[PDB]
Amino acid sequence: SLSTEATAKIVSEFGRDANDTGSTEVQVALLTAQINHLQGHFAEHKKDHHSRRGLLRMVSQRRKLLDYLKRKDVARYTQLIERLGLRR
Amino acid sequence: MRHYEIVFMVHPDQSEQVPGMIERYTAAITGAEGKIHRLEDWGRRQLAYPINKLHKAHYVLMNVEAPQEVIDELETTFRFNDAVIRSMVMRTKHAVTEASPMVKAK
Amino acid sequence: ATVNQLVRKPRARK
Amino acid sequence: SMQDPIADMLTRIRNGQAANKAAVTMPSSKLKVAIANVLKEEGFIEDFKVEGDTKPELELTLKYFQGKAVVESIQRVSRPGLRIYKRKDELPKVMAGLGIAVVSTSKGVMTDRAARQAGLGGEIICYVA
Amino acid sequence: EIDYKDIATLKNYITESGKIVPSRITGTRAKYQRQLARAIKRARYLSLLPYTDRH
RNA sequence: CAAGCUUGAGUCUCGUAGAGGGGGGUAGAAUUCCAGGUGUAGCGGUGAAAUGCGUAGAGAUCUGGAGGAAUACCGGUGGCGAAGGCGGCCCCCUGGACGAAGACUGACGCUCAGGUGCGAAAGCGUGGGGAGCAAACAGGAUUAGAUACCCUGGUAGUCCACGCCGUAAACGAUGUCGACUUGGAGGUUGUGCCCUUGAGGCGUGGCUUCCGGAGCUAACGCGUUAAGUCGACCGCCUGGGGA
Ligand SMILES: [Mg+2]
Ligand SMILES: [Mg+2]
Ligand SMILES: [Mg+2]
Ligand SMILES: [Mg+2]
Ligand SMILES: [Mg+2]
Ligand SMILES: [Mg+2]
Ligand SMILES: [Mg+2]
Ligand SMILES: [Mg+2]
Ligand SMILES: [Mg+2]
Ligand SMILES: [Mg+2]
Ligand SMILES: [Mg+2]
Repeated sequence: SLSTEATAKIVSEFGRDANDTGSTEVQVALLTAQINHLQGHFAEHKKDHHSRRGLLRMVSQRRKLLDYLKRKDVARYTQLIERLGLRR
Repeated sequence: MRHYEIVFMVHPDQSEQVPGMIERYTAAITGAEGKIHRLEDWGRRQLAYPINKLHKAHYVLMNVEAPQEVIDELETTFRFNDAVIRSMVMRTKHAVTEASPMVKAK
Repeated sequence: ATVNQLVRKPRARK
Repeated sequence: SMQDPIADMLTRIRNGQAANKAAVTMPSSKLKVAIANVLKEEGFIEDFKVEGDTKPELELTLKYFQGKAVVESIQRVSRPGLRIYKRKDELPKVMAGLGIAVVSTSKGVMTDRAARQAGLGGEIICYVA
Repeated sequence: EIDYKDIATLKNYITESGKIVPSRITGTRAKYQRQLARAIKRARYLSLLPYTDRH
């Protein structure tokens, strides 16, 4: 996905400590920065339909993880949607 | 940061122009935080098959640890210069510092 | 074969 | 996947009974104890033990005749795709009353022979043939 | 671990006509055999081993 | 509904393998064209011949250059990918798969009618490109006729960009996922320990082929990768022809 400095910092941004890495809100941010990383790639590489499968995997993976926090605790849901720029 | 092994061979009629190209390319690398690991001059070397109607090509082997700034410019100035007839770069696994088997026998 | 398939459409009698 | 764990339990019993296995192991639960303890009290199996509390592992001791299968066949009847329920007088028998039908009611897991004195009905679990 | 520079190893793994000997004859491991193939293809560009016995 | 728990399903790190895709360069044979040199009566092609080429010097050989497309050997029931498929090397961007040690979220899952995208080749639109191969066609044999076969040529197309077309014997002729049930011969890919006493001994996951027991099956065969015993869900068939 990214390097070590980009991965470990965002875990420290949204996690309570360095060990808070398996939570769902971190997993949204790992996919949010990755899709934002691949914005300029697929614009130049529209004939790369095989890497688009990896892109559509992560869009579908982020949608399923947003559905878990929304159905359980909407207070943490309303924080992260505007903090990363979701809901369009 | 990537670890590159850069192989470039020099036209044999300009074999004295080789130490000029060694230290001009090095100053652009080390200024942008680029390390260096191996710099071995081999002299003339017999070819397995002729290339560009020539024989006895000059061989210089390199190892450059540097970011992706040098990978844009250095391969273009190889194609811009007529002295370098073959240019070849490759990505390695680690920063390595070890003499070639050409130097260990010669 | 599945009972849940027959919820959508039963067996078509000729 | 493992969505019907009772049907997964019946799969692990029927295989090792036919393949001459001495003992089998399986992940435990509350309902799997409430079925194997009834089969222990109905002469089909021998003994069961529990192992582990954070990963409950159930074990069953097999039973043979001369190296022959005691439980010849067992049939899952109700399932998560189709639920089966009967009343106190519509309780089906297995082999005209030879085999037992495991029916769980509000008074615990019992047989249809034991449901006559109880007078209840509910969910059919398996035909112990 | 394997490398293209030691041509004395590569001379034992080729023919007189520059053909790459497969792992059936030499009996080497299949992990190195893919690596020895690309190591010759590095050396084939650098004019260290001949292509054919024609030239 | 409420509070949970961790084996399901996920997240991080350290790693390893690979023709995974896209983009940009680059190499050397071979084919054909063209230039030059030496050189002479046939070259070419088939079962046999002819059309065709060549004394303006063919063919053959050597030097030099141009363009085009494909990547010998490696290379193998070998690897990768959801599949069709994917193969010179190198760089850049990027995808999934798998293993080890733990840490962490706490069922976040499975499945899918409409919908959505990919999807061999032929062919279609616009603009390039052009060696070789090659529908239609030209010509010569064959023949009763040759329309086909065979041979000498040859356009569309094969190539690239930009779209559209969405069908195949698109086949493992087996939809996906999970749980279990004796085993071998191997391959590939790792990892843990061991007089390291050798690239070995002992284990142990991922992937894959051939045998084969019980069991199943109409037979063929399948047989821990099931077509064995079961669950979750979906598609599809109802005599042949019409179609
Ligand atoms: Mg990766
Ligand atoms: Mg050529
Ligand atoms: Mg916890
Ligand atoms: Mg047309
Ligand atoms: Mg023809
Ligand atoms: Mg066209
Ligand atoms: Mg069809
Ligand atoms: Mg077959
Ligand atoms: Mg048998
Ligand atoms: Mg078999
Ligand atoms: Mg009909």
